[PDB]
Amino acid sequence: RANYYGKYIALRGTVVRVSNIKPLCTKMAFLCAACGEIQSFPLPDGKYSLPTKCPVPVCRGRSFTALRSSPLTVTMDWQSIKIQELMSDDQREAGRIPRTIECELVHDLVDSCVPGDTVTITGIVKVSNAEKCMFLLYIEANSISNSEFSLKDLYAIQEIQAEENLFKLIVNSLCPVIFGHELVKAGLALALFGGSQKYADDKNRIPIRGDPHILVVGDPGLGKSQMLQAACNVAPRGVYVCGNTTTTSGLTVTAGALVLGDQGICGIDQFDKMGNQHQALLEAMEQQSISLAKAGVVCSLPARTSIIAAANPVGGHYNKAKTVSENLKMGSALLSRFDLVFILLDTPNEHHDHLLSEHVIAIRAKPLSERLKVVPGETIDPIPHQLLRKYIGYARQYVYPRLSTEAARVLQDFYLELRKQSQRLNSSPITTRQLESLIRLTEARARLELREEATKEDAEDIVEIMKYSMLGTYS
Amino acid sequence: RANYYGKYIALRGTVVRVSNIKPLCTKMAFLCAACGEIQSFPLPDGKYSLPTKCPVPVCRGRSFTALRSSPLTVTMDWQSIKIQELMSDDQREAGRIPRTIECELVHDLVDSCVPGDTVTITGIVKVSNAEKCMFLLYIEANSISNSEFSLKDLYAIQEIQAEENLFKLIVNSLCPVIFGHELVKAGLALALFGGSQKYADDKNRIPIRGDPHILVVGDPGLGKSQMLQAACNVAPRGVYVCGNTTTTSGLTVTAGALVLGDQGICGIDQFDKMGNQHQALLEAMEQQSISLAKAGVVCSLPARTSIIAAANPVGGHYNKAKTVSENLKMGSALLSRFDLVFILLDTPNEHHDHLLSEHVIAIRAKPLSERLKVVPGETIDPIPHQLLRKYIGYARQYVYPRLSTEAARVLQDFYLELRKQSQRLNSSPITTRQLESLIRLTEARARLELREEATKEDAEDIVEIMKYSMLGTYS
Amino acid sequence: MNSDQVTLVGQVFESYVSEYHKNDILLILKERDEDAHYPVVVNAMTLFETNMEIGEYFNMFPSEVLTIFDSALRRSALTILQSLSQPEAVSMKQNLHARISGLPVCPELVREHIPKTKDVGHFLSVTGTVIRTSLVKVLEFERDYMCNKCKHVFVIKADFEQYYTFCRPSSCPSLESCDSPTRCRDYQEIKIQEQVQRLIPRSMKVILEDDLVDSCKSGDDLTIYGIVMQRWKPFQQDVRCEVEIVLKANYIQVNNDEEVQKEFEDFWEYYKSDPFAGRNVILASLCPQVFGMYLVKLAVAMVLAGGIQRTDATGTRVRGESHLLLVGDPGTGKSQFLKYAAKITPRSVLTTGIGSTSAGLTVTEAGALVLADAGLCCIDQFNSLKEHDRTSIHEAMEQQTISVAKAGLVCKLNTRTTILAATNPKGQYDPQESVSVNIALGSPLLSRFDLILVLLDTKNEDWDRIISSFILENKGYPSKSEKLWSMEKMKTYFCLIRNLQPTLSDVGNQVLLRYYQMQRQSDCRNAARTTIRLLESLIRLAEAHARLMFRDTVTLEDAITVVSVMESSMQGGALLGGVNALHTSFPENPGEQYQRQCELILEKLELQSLLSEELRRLERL
Ligand SMILES: Nc1ncnc2c1ncn2[C@@H]1O[C@H](COP(=O)(O)OP(=O)(O)O)[C@@H](O)[C@H]1O
Ligand SMILES: Nc1ncnc2c1ncn2[C@@H]1O[C@H](COP(=O)(O)OP(=O)(O)O)[C@@H](O)[C@H]1O
Ligand SMILES: Nc1ncnc2c1ncn2[C@@H]1O[C@H](COP(=O)(O)OP(=O)(O)O)[C@@H](O)[C@H]1O
Ligand SMILES: [Mg+2]
Ligand SMILES: [Mg+2]
Ligand SMILES: [Mg+2]
Repeated sequence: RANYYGKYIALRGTVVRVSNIKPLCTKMAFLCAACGEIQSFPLPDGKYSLPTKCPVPVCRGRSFTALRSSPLTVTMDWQSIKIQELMSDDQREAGRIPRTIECELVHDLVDSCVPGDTVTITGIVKVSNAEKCMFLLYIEANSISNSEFSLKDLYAIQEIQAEENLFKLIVNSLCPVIFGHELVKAGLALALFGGSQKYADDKNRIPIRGDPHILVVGDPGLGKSQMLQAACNVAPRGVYVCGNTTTTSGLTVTAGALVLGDQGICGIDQFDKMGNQHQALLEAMEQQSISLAKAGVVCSLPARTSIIAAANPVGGHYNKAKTVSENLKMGSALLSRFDLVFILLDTPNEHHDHLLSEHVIAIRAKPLSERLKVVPGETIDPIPHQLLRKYIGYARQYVYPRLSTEAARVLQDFYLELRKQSQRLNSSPITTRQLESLIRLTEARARLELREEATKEDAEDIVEIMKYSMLGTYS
Repeated sequence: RANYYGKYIALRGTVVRVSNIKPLCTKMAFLCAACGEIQSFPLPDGKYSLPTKCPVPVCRGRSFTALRSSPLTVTMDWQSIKIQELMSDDQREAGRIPRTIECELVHDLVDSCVPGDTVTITGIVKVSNAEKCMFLLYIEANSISNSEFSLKDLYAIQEIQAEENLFKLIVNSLCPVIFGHELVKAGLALALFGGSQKYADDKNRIPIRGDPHILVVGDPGLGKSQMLQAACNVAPRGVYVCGNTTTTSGLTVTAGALVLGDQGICGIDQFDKMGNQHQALLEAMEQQSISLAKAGVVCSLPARTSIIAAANPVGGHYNKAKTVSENLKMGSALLSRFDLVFILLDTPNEHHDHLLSEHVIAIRAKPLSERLKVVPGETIDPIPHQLLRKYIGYARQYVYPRLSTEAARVLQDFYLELRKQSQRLNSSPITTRQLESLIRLTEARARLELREEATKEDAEDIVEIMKYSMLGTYS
Repeated sequence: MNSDQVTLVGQVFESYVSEYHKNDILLILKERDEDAHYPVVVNAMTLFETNMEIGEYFNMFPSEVLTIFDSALRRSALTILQSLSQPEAVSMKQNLHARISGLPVCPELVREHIPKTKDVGHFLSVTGTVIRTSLVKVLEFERDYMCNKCKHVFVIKADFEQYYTFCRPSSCPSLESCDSPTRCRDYQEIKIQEQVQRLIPRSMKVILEDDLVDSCKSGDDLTIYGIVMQRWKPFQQDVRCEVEIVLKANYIQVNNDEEVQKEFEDFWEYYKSDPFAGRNVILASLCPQVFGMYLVKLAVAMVLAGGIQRTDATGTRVRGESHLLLVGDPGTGKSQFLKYAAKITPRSVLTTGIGSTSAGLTVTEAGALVLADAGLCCIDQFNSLKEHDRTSIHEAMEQQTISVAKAGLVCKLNTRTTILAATNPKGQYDPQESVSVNIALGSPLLSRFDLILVLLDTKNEDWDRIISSFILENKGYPSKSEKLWSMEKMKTYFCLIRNLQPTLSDVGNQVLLRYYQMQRQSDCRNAARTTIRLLESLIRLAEAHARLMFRDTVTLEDAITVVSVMESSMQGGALLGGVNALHTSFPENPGEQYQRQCELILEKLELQSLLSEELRRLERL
């Protein structure tokens, strides 16, 4: 605020308002009086002054005339950038935007940054004038970098990796309040990590997306609005937006929600109410890019998003004697892109409700469906979410999984019996996207345990979760 | 315009443009030259000047320096008020708004007025500057009052009260051009006066409105568009608005029509054709108040209206063999608010048509239905509308009627046989609103005769009129 | 002022700060940085009562006192540094400041209204909200300009009264006749609007300085202890000079009688033998312009009672409020209850409903739900509430928080409000064809409402006569006994019981659990009122009933009352029977009815081991 005046400091932030370039002069020359000996007075920081005295050999000075044509005058570049600070800490409920400090680049720099970056800037702090003894604060740049975990962070992540059952401690720690619903939480955990991005045939590429997409559909009152909140909370970059106050210009670039949630989670609630913006996201989530919305005149920008949606059947409660397509009000185009669509039912059992009521009154005071549950009589103390947030960041930029020969046979076999059975039966057509989704999810079950392989049980763990929206559920 | 310059006069008007406050200085001090002896020059009317001479003991003056910190400087408040002059007289057809003159409050005043009053102001008339010898006119206030009929007006109202048959003379003088339709004119006359306002249980009150509401429905050509024009003309404050040039933003606050008709009548024509503004006045007429139309962020304003509406059936002429509900296109909510909904028919009689033709060509050259009819061979000379206008104003602010013990029994008995009879048959449901409406209308027939009682005949006269939209008509 | 007066004043403050303020100065000394800023908080009443002379010297020239106290703090810090035993982890700092608080409750110093022109140089205390906020900016204070024609340098300062301008000096204070920027501060600008609750009010332009910058927020209650001064403007020839009133801040607060209590324990100690007599008296005074209708009047009080919020550690939080909705034929008194309940609650907003646009029900600018934080917004004409808007409230009604990213702003706001609703039954109402059929509202929305009370007008020959007599005879409050209750007493009663936090028990929850398990499937389990949200409300209502009777321990009586009320709420299909809400009158004796209700409830649901204990407790009282 005040004390740091003319003191060398360091900063860290993001660039959002890269400006144009206009030259300026610092060593402009002046004319001489009487005899010759042109001089090159050191004009300071682009402020016009006058040489009331000239050293010269002898006699009077004056010589107040400009000579802005001699090669004595030199010119140098200029720019102006503003920096907004990161979330950092101090999660106040107040909606105050972080303070913004301007920056100025002097020479040999410029065109070194683009909108959206993580840069560290070190430079002297100075005070401007004429925004009248009223001024502001700006920083003159001295050095720039481009793009870190502490040693204790490495120790902590190593200790979490040392856990004997890493899968349970992360599948039953995303949200401990909700009782039950283990498979959906497992799917959310799988989607949080992601898979690998294939740049096959580098010369032409045509890159294929390497993250999944998950949709949850079920009866109201089952709690499908907090498992998504917890999932969005534990993420390096996440945004949560309702499906009512947003328009086509809101979701897409008009800076939309999707671009802000780049390399993260952009979970959308109340997906069923949308009836006009459906056809504005297929291209966005398929082509993995979005262009300008003003007549489509190029100007594309990347947008990597992992959309998570939760929806309600059209007729409130979902009846048990009807067809799946009519109870969803969705075409064959927007239903096939999603990898998994869980269907949840609400039935009046006698043991499950008895346990759930006890849990909800206490809070106010083998297949992959039983090995994940917790029997009463032991401690399953969850990892704090603050530590788990810094684990995904390490697991995302230091490990790239690769499929092995052994695991591919199981996926190929599953696809083969899936095709010959979908040939006759009536369901969503089994395209070639199912095999790619299976590959992506098997790659996903190699990044939670911090490994680079694809063993048999890794691929076998994805044929049982797959059988919860597919054949295991169509009946 | 010109002559009344610097001459003490008096005014009378309302206030609409109360503004904020800002202090001003009148005797701020100056610095002294050479020796001390500062002075406190009486600067005039807030115009900066200079002391070209200073009295002092001796020597030269000058001393042109400001010292705006000494306690010699004195300050006082300020304000600005705009006055719009009433209707008064000279009812010119030109739509020129009355001229407005500004006001200025000097000291110890301010916060003595609220938007909307009736104030008398006396003060000096001065001329402003710099709105360049081009100025305007404004008045510096000197005394403010807050809150009248002449002696001749009183003498006239006593003679008007002295008439032997006051009800006939006032019901057959509202509109003499139209022949017949005695009961509708009686209802309009009852509506013009109004009833009493109940402030029971002062600590919480929850006041109840004390004015009726009448709707007229009948075949076209019966003349139901001039009985309302005359009623609007004979009123202390009235307004006439069509049903096609106004929207929801017009009737309600955006100053709507209802606000301008405060303590008066706001009769609306072509009521049936509205199809989108039907659900916009239920709150306004019942709550006896209206709030802001911008997201409903408080800022409520009173709106006391006696809405009178006239409309035609949906299918032009109303056939005689249908059900009443389908011939009005009205729900059970808006049809029950109105106290009286007269239904008129056009049938080809013989004597009535002959008399009507004779009257309409001559113009161009016992139950409570016959005692009011005029037998030819007598003079029923109507009172001028100018005198009748001054009668309602006296009636509505000097008499507060109340119900008597004898009259309440008849109303209770009527309600008891009405409910028990119409609860089984098909008709508009009878709520507790009719009991309050009967009380309101019985109170209404006590301000026309300038009395404060409730005679048995008073309650008996509101039974025959009521049997013209109720049971006496549904058959 | 006299020379000895300031010396004595400084001695008084230094003695007080050395005697009562060692810990804070010790903490201040043991900090990093050398010359940034460091304030000290000092109470006023203690030093006022310590010496009678300081108050008179203070509250007439509130300018030199602050400087004298700053000097006293400086000499105290110097003395402490001199008398220090651990001169290693310490630092001496040249920038100290004063901040007084704890002003008396004199009527002329705690004024709520902005002074007109009479308070110039007086220390005042004002309260209000925040509207506008400026940017952080840096001023220049003092120049120490170059010495011309003489030797000694000049230390001329700036003036606040002239918008921080500098006047050129020409008369040097030099003894002889010879007469001829590394400084920074802080700044801000804030506008304060007077509150309307305790009253259109005008605005106060308060100026902040030094550490007070970046310490206030838009939309919060503030309390500033500042001095009032005037700001001039440069003079122009033959015009009207302009002035303004400002408030230089000196301290800030982020704030947001035993007689009333003693009366309340007297009232709920007199009614010891009969506990339900007090509840009957409480319910009778609610909306006393209407006759009868016991159940609805009890439900309104229960809804207005409230609950407790319970948030989990990491991310989640559950609802702790309640909502009510009423349906019935026109002409039963729905609007009266809403109007009457809109006044008792401290903060409430009244809206039309269909006449309210989307800007109010949601965020645009603040609408209605966000503007009614910790209050109650009444909702009317719910039949056709602009279906888009009618459905765009599911998020904010259940999660108590809005989550919108319109136009790429990503703004999050909090809204905690109990919603009261009343709508007409479009179409002729039928005993069958449950509310989802008559009113045709979606099942997801017809699940978050706690209690849905149905009103029906039927054939009777007694209620009609009674109501006719009530309306005609103008018998206001037929109970002529002078008990009544005033509206202010009810407001205090409902504003005071919101501070208790009841705790659950063991003679309680078992009954609710068994009831929920039984109701989960009897033969039809209705269609939408048998979800998990039923038990989440059966606890919030039973707890709320316990906060209306001055205790913090739920018992069997509260559970029985809440179960009976909510079972009567569910129209049609039930397990005991349905009773019309309108045809209900205050019982002459509540104890016998309570005993009968307990005996009826505790038999078919097998908790007979508690009935003996309950009857033993009832007998011994
Ligand atoms: N298994 C559970 N354990 C605890 N609370 C639950 C559970 N399931 C649902 N709830 C309650 O239900 C609420 C969530 O409602 P939800 O079903 O998400 O609404 P919607 O169907 O509109 O998304 C939460 O407040 C939570 O208290
Ligand atoms: N009883 C009457 N005496 C004289 N003129 C009448 C009478 N009834 C109707 N009229 C004539 O009918 C006209 C009014 O038409 P009206 O019925 O008000 O149209 P609308 O049905 O569209 O309101 C007037 O110009 C008037 O001359
Ligand atoms: N028990 C009662 N005692 C006195 N007046 C009543 C009673 N019940 C209803 N009313 C009258 O009915 C009116 C209530 O109308 P209401 O039914 O709220 O209209 P809406 O159906 O539009 O909500 C009140 O003005 C009141 O005078
Ligand atoms: Mg949700
Ligand atoms: Mg007409
Ligand atoms: Mg109503």
